[PDB]
Amino acid sequence: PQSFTSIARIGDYILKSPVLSKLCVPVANQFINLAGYKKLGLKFDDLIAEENPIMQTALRRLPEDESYARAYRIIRAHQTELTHHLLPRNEWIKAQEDVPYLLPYILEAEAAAKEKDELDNIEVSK
Amino acid sequence: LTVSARDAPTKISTLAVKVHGGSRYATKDGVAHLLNRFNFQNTNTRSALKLVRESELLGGTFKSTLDREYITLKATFLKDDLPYYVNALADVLYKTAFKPHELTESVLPAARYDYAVAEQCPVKSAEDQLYAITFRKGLGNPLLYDGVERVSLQDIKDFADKVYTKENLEVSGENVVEADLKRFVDESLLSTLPAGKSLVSKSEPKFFLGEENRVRFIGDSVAAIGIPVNKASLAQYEVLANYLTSALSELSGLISSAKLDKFTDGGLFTLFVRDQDSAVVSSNIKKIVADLKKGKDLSPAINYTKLKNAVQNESVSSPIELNFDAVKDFKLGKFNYVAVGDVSNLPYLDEL
Amino acid sequence: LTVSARDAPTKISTLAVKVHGGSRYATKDGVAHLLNRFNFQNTNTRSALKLVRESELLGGTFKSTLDREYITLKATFLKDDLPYYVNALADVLYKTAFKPHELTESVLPAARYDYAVAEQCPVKSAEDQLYAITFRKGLGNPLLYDGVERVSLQDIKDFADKVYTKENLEVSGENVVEADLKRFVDESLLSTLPAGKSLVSKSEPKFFLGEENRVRFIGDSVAAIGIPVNKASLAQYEVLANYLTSALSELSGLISSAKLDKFTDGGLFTLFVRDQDSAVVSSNIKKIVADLKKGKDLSPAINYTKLKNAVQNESVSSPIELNFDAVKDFKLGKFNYVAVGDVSNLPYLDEL
Amino acid sequence: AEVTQLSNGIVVATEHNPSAHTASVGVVFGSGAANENPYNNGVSNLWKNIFLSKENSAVAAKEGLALSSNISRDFQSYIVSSLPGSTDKSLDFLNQSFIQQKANLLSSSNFEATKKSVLKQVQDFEENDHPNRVLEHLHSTAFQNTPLSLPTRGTLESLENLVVADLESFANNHFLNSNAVVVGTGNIKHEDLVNSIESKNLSLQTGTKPVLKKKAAFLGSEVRLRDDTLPKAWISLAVEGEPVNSPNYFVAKLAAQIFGSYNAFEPASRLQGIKLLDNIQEYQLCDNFNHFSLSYKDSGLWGFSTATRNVTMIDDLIHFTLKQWNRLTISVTDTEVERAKSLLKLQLGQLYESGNPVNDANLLGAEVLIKGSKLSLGEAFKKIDAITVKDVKAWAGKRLWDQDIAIAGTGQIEGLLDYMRIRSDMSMMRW
Amino acid sequence: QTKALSKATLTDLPERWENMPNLEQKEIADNLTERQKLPWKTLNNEEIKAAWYISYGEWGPRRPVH
Repeated sequence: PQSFTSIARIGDYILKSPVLSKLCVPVANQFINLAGYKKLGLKFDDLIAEENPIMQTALRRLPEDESYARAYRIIRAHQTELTHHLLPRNEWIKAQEDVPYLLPYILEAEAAAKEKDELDNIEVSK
Repeated sequence: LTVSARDAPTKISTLAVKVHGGSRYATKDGVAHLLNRFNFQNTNTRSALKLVRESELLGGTFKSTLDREYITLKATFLKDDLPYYVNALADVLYKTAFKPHELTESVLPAARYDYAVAEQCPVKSAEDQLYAITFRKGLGNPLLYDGVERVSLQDIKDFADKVYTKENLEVSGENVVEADLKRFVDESLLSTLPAGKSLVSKSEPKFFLGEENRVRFIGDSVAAIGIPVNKASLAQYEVLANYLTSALSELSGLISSAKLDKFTDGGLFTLFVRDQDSAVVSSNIKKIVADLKKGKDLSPAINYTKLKNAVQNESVSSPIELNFDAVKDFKLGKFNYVAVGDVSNLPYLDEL
Repeated sequence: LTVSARDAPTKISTLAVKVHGGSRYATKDGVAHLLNRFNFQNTNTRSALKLVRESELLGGTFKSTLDREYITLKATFLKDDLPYYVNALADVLYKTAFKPHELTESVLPAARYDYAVAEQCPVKSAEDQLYAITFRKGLGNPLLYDGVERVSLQDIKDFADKVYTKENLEVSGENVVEADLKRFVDESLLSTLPAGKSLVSKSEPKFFLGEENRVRFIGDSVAAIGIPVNKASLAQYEVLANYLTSALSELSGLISSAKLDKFTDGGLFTLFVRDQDSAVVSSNIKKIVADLKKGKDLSPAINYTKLKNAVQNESVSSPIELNFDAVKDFKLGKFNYVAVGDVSNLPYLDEL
Repeated sequence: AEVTQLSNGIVVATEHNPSAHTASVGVVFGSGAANENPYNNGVSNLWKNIFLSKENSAVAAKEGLALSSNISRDFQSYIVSSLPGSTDKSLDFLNQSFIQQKANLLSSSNFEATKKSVLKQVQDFEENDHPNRVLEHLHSTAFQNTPLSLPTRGTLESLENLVVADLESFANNHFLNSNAVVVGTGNIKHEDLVNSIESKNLSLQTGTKPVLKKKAAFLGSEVRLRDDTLPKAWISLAVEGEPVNSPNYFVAKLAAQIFGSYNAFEPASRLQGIKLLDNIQEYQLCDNFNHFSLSYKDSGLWGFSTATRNVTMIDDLIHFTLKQWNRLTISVTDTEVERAKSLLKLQLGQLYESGNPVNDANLLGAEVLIKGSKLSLGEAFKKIDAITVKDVKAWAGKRLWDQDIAIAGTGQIEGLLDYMRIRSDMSMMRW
Repeated sequence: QTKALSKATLTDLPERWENMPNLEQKEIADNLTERQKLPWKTLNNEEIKAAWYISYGEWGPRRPVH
């Protein structure tokens, strides 16, 4: 329930700084490797919890081929952990392949919902 | 960028940007309907929700209308709110977002609703059949998108790039200062649109005569005739269209509707007979053309025609200014014919 | 009451009662279709369930087919069960119940299914448009009920006792002893049927040439040409229909299909070019008419169509006894034309 | 009726019917798509379609001959039909272009056009024809890694590696005198066919076909080609059935005829004497079904196929039809057997006794090729009339009661339950 | 002068070589012996895998003890 605009704001302030990007990005990459969702054949945007209207609009607005790829990666992850194994090492999601694909859709749906709730509580300056 | 305005001592202004981008100029069947239904969606700087909320708090409404020749962007508002509505129309023409999630969620269901309510009237069905058999691939393009040829989003962006040019639009204000409007349509984004070319032709639209089309339909039956009109014979067919639906005629108990659509380069006179059973509309349309093939004098209906033309060109102040004084007689020549409904009981063209 | 049979030393008999009661003889639109879907419902002495569950135990099935001329009542059964099936078909013709609950529960949903399955094929649409613009009120009737003019139950009863008359039917039996079939068709309820009039007319069906019709449709687009054929030049057009689809012609890869529907007073030659995109259909139909307007030597295809006519007269036993030897040349004259589908990109009759 | 003789190398079979107006000769080989690898899959389709090329069929059309051919699992036929006086023009055509001089057919610029149209044909098969592609997937998952698992049309990935060398290699290995029946149906007589096949000295090839190293074995399995963008749900489901030359061949045909076929939209298909209809009609569980008994050389299949739009109640459709299958083991009645006897005699009569002599040529060729002769229709009827209720109960206890099944499905088959619930439906707990 | 074999009868030979109807084992060994007579830069590397496997593959007499 942290909004992705907050995460993106803190993350962009980290990434555009010279000093703490070169400190904080290696510990993030080690965190990503130790997380081990890639060993199950999942990108990170398959991990975002989808039972909220923002993620439902983002998954509805996601294009058709990306949605089929996401559905296969989820079904393969369920089938993999059902057998208590991992995917073989040639089937792991590589680091250049782990892209944020759902993130622009989530960000525009979140900006639309925040603009909606700012306009619903608007006050004219009379 | 013709900018004209007509002042008044009046509370409510209105402001229309008319582009030549209607169904006459559609590169695919119904790309103009989708651009029209797309018009007041969100732009780059302002969302579509924010425009509706800010315009309500300022006190006005937007509308986008599609006919055969034009796409009209109208804004009705309180009088001293002019540069907001000018910049809103300029932003809509210049920088609309053209998002696929707006095509698939709000524009395509609205267009599907438009086509589904226009299908239920057999008069609009017969009217577009009439346009299609009189003019073929000019004005005979369909008004509304029905998905017969698939229109993608890049087609809508290409059509908007074609028709939203600086040479193809007219800014037309009512109850508004012309010096203020002319100051506000430059000092704007209407003055940095592409200066393309105006798509209107000065030629004649290549009509066709003696054609016939029959389509089956469940409901009311409509028999319709249609006559293409050149530019110089426009006033005579308008006096006929007002004579045939008035009390001067013996035929308006039979004629359900009759009108004349006027364009820059001519027009089309349409006549519709509509009823729920086919024997009535069959005998009616036989009587109409049998007594229109003998002549009719229309000089009784000239003053009535001047009145109806005044009350229907009071709204828009770009009318055609016909003369009406030199019209005397009419005799029906050749004409196109459309049956809609119970077509195996409606008469054929060679039986009229 | 023309009874004819044809023995064989085999296991399956096939009776057929064919009635001149097709769409060409329909009073209102689709009454032949509704009577056809009504055919094997319950009688006054035996239910429709009892008929099916006794015919299954005796080893045979009933069917009834509709086309433009005929309503065919076919019974395929094991060879030595013949009097049961002649009494079954005699009861269906003489005494069928005509209950309104049967109209609203079985027959109207079956007819609605038939119309909805034939509506999706654009070749059936183009074929009925072709028939309707060639022949207007006889053979050009709609084949299936679609509810544009409302058919009551009394209309179906009136059509049933108009066409189920003793002079308007033939009884034809494959693998039946002819003496026993003739003994079983009298001593039956085909002797009590009214000796009405035979509805077939030995005139010519008053065709029309040069007509054109365009139908909007979502999906495959079809361009169809249609030529009415008299009784004399019937076999020239059959040789043409078998020449255009065989490998003898270079146009067989462009033609989707081509056939000649034959009647007792002429027929209609139809040719369909169908695919999913209008550029190929336009290109192909322009090539077809530009090649057929020059001559085609049809004399290579004579023995081929002799074989094809023997093949298609094995299934039916309606012999028309065509010459095939005096057929030398073809050149296309005047023809009706139907464009179904993306009709803003299909060519008109002007351009063919 | 049927007569069958053996020449120097060729077996000849005729079914003379003197009241026909076409005669039809041809050659039926004995190696369909069950004699291919997974890598040359689609060779028999390419031979079917280069036998029916436009330049091969124009030569037949100038002489008044119509070509036909059929690719199946076991056999494949190449049939030339014409008028009764011109049987030797057909034998001459079949000899001089298919049998001996097949170097003009296998031209490049003919092979390329035929391969292109065959690729387009199977591409439009794999995405538009849904009941037949799930019957092919039922075959490909019931008999997997054995030769009966191959689609007869081939495969788009397989067909685009084929060259003319593969076609002529298959021709050398399988188009042989030891593998072929020369058929004649229509009103061609037998003595004239043998006199004109020894008048020309017709010889096909002289080798012997390779014998396959493994037989077809039924593996209880499933495959789910689910696609939520389709309107219906197509489900085929089958057990291992009887192969041909079984003693239980007609018992399997009769047991499939007990449950018959059904169409929801034909009013005389709702009034049949099947006890499954008054379970699946109340909520309209299916649009159609058909119960098949497919028999091959090695193995067989017995089951059903349905298409339904009631995608929420697929599992109860499957449950009700399998609980109707259980009645064959336990409580099938006398009346269902008599009704299926009459309907099976009618169905076999319409299949064999039909006007078309191309179909008679295919049937006679495959039957005489697999068992050396052809069973007459009177003997088939006397073998159908002898079936009792105990034969159906014994056959269903053997082949149906608590056996592994093979499932194939496409469309909206989310509502179709897993393998184990459907397999546990195959035997009720004696209630 | 014997040219190269088809692709789609030698793709992945070392796994379907033993499910092989045993006549075509002979008419795939002999043309490989024929094709070896050429200069050895002629040969495509699909057959050099196949020619090695028929000679030195772990099948038949080179089957493992268990």
